[PDB]
Amino acid sequence: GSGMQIFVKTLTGKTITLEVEPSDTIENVKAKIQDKEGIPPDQQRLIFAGKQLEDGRTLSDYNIQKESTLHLVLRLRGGMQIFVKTLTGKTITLEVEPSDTIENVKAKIQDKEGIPPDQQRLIFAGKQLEDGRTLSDYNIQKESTLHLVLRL
Amino acid sequence: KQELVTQNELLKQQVKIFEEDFQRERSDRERMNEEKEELKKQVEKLQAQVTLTNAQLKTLKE
Amino acid sequence: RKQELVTQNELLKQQVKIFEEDFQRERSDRERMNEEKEELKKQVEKLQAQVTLTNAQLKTLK
Repeated sequence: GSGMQIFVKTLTGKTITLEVEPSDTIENVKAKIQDKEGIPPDQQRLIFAGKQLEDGRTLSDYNIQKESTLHLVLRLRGGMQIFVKTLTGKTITLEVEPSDTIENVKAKIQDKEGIPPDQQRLIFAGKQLEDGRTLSDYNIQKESTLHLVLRL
Repeated sequence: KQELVTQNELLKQQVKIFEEDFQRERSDRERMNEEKEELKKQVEKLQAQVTLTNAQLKTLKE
Repeated sequence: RKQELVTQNELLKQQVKIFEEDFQRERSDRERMNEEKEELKKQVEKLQAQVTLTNAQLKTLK
């Protein structure tokens, strides 16, 4: 086996380890981070030895050996944001990506606004958004507007 | 170090200020959207209205 | 706490950069939304001139 353990620490001191390979690209390692600590790759830059790492590069390319600590900086935003208007009149702003389920949307409306997802209904283009489908599925891309209605 | 302590809280100070200036433009887009939705409604009534008055121009010409 | 203060420095310089990048991306988004709203205003005129053009064509039927 060519496997090897690795540590990647946040700027706050919350440190995390992953089992990776020299083969792995940097975008792959970012994908691995998202898997444990849900942190989209468009919201993370990785630094090693005072160098930003290119997404499509290996650990071998930047000569990272077994159990080398790496530094993780968080971004303020990612690629894609969508808006949600309520009935009482307010728009909130969500940090999203196309492959988020509708479940994952309501989850971070609960984080922003405190309304349980159990009671949230989302509408786009007059259609009631089913939980297990993505933003891609309804053709929801950047800057689009959803409408929030509570029921049950 | 003393230089570093002064150096580092200056950088933390920039981080915070830039985070706030991020929200500046962020909530600015939120108002821009509601301004755009208010106008998307306003386009559509005219979009139908032009046909309304076009359908009563050809018929009215006969 | 000095290699600490240095290692924390280097990363803290890296953060200020990032948050600048993201602030200026947010700025360019709002400015893009602003010109998007500015051209929906254009449409409202397009569709208002058309109606009163049509309305002045049919009104002259006295």
